[PDB]
Amino acid sequence: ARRRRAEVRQLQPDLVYGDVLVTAFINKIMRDGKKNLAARIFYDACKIIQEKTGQEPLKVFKQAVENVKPRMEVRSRRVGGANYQVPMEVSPRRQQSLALRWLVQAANQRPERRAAVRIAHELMDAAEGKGGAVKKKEDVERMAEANRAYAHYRW
Amino acid sequence: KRQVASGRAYIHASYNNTIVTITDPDGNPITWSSGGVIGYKGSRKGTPYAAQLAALDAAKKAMAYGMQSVDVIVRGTGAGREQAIRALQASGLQVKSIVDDTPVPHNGCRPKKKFRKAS
Amino acid sequence: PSRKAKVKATLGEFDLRDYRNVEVLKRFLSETGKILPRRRTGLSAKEQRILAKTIKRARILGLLPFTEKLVRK
RNA sequence: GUGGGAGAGGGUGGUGGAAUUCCCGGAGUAGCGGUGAAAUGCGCAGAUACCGGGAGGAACGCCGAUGGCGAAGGCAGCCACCUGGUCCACCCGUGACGCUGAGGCGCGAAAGCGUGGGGAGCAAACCGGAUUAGAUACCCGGGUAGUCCACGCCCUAAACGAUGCGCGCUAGGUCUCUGGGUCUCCUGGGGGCCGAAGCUAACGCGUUAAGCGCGCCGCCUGGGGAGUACGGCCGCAAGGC
Ligand SMILES: [K+]
Ligand SMILES: [K+]
Ligand SMILES: [K+]
Ligand SMILES: [K+]
Ligand SMILES: [K+]
Ligand SMILES: [Mg+2]
Ligand SMILES: [Mg+2]
Ligand SMILES: [Mg+2]
Ligand SMILES: [Mg+2]
Ligand SMILES: [Mg+2]
Ligand SMILES: [Mg+2]
Ligand SMILES: [Mg+2]
Ligand SMILES: [Mg+2]
Ligand SMILES: [Mg+2]
Ligand SMILES: [Mg+2]
Ligand SMILES: [Mg+2]
Ligand SMILES: [Mg+2]
Ligand SMILES: [Mg+2]
Ligand SMILES: [Mg+2]
Ligand SMILES: [Mg+2]
Ligand SMILES: [Mg+2]
Ligand SMILES: [Mg+2]
Ligand SMILES: [Mg+2]
Ligand SMILES: [Mg+2]
Ligand SMILES: [Mg+2]
Ligand SMILES: [Mg+2]
Ligand SMILES: [Mg+2]
Ligand SMILES: [Mg+2]
Ligand SMILES: [Mg+2]
Ligand SMILES: [Mg+2]
Ligand SMILES: [Mg+2]
Ligand SMILES: [Mg+2]
Ligand SMILES: [Mg+2]
Ligand SMILES: [Mg+2]
Ligand SMILES: [Mg+2]
Ligand SMILES: [Mg+2]
Ligand SMILES: [Mg+2]
Ligand SMILES: [Mg+2]
Ligand SMILES: [Mg+2]
Ligand SMILES: [Mg+2]
Ligand SMILES: [Mg+2]
Ligand SMILES: [Mg+2]
Ligand SMILES: [Mg+2]
Ligand SMILES: [Mg+2]
Ligand SMILES: [Mg+2]
Ligand SMILES: [Mg+2]
Ligand SMILES: [Mg+2]
Ligand SMILES: [Mg+2]
Ligand SMILES: [Mg+2]
Repeated sequence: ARRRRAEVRQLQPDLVYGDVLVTAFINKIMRDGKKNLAARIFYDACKIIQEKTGQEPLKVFKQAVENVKPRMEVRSRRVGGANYQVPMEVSPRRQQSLALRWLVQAANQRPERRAAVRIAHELMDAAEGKGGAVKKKEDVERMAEANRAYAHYRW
Repeated sequence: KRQVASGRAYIHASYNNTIVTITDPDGNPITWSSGGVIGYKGSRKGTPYAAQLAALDAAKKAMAYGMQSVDVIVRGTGAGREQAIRALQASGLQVKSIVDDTPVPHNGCRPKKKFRKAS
Repeated sequence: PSRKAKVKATLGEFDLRDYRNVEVLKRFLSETGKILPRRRTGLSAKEQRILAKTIKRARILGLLPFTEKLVRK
């Protein structure tokens, strides 16, 4: 977007919990445009969150998403002819996007048989501070702040 | 082991490296640091963050001698001068004054070709 | 633009060629030992040209400094 | 002529501080330096950074400028001596004594040559490190002649305002240096900008003329060959006319 500022799309609220973050996670799970299958996967995963954890799955989901959000990342920049890894903060929308994308990607990396079990286990582990998505967050916050010397290339 | 408790701080900041020497009020040094004392080896020494690390390391080395209040002296126009200033400013050490004492000649010696088109 | 004050207007009757009067020539030096430009002194070409040599005389005599150290940077 | 003025104008001697390098000492530890990134290099024989003391050479920060001086090259710390040019006021003196100027003579940045001295920084050549397809370069670490001084040569240049010198005439406005005066301003000399008439191929010039005139000297006659060859003069040579 060069001319305008590219305003953000407003998502419809969730049909169960009434949260737009849940709908965004549904969309990140969605594949080939199958909304019903993605919602089936996510709601069965919510059914798995209970009877495994006494807490309501909405709280677990939100706390896991909060645990996956990275505070700083690192972008490449061409300076003086070379390419440097410059660390800089992250806007909240990009925090949410990276959190949900990493949740889905790390969920599909699990050895669990069907999807709902994968999403449920990944959400639980990310809520209690482990899993592949938290590993991704830690790796990003390592790369960034591992190149602190380039912080004056913030831009 | 001297227990100085008050001294001076010289900051030699250049485009290639920033180096901090903490001395006593008579000028005799106690400890020191630079970008090379920290793990940085090449051009990363002429970095404001490396200057901050060097300033904080020299300050912590001066804490062993039980020093509290300092007098900062700046020499040289280099990247990371003000960063070392702000590093020493809030580092447990009390900064009493900041003085720029960059040695400027009166057109005495001919500079290298890198610094020519002047005198 | 140096709108703070002019050294000539901030002073009265004085000799420009007196190299021994320190308490007046100190006002014409900057925070450093440097000689102030025309915008700060508010003098004319002839006045400035005389002030330069008189300040240099006072410097060689040891009354005025060649250079000082900046504070509070 | 008299009375005043401004100036890095020139020559000689002396003198001041900042900085660089080196040495001595103190303190002090593992690197400094350098680059796009590096390496050569220097560092445990103690560097870099810091403090003090000492030696030496070279150039004069701020003032400082679109400024000033000189015929040009060119001239920049300060003081003293010697000395040139120049401008203004008085209307005092001589009474055309004027202008230009082929030759001649002198001056003439830098580089270069000779003899002797000096040599801190910089730095052709050169020794290395990089970069590159190669790098006899740009970049980095060293480094000799030289840069500096005395005396004597060398005569070149984008030696440039790419505009020879002098005089008279032809709207002004503005900035500035420097005198004088009835000191809002006027008047005189110098340095800039914009512009009347006019000029110019155009750009542009325009009381600092490239305008209108006059005097005198220099020079041009398509480009390459060529500032070469021959000859002469000059030079120790390089080479110059
Ligand atoms: K080494
Ligand atoms: K000039
Ligand atoms: K010699
Ligand atoms: K010519
Ligand atoms: K006057
Ligand atoms: Mg992943
Ligand atoms: Mg460096
Ligand atoms: Mg003179
Ligand atoms: Mg020593
Ligand atoms: Mg070295
Ligand atoms: Mg060496
Ligand atoms: Mg070695
Ligand atoms: Mg040892
Ligand atoms: Mg040294
Ligand atoms: Mg010393
Ligand atoms: Mg010596
Ligand atoms: Mg200047
Ligand atoms: Mg003149
Ligand atoms: Mg010239
Ligand atoms: Mg008469
Ligand atoms: Mg008569
Ligand atoms: Mg003549
Ligand atoms: Mg002649
Ligand atoms: Mg010559
Ligand atoms: Mg010469
Ligand atoms: Mg010689
Ligand atoms: Mg010799
Ligand atoms: Mg060198
Ligand atoms: Mg070199
Ligand atoms: Mg080479
Ligand atoms: Mg190539
Ligand atoms: Mg190779
Ligand atoms: Mg020789
Ligand atoms: Mg010119
Ligand atoms: Mg000419
Ligand atoms: Mg003319
Ligand atoms: Mg005039
Ligand atoms: Mg014009
Ligand atoms: Mg016309
Ligand atoms: Mg026109
Ligand atoms: Mg004329
Ligand atoms: Mg022909
Ligand atoms: Mg020809
Ligand atoms: Mg011809
Ligand atoms: Mg020739
Ligand atoms: Mg011949
Ligand atoms: Mg001969
Ligand atoms: Mg030859
Ligand atoms: Mg020839």
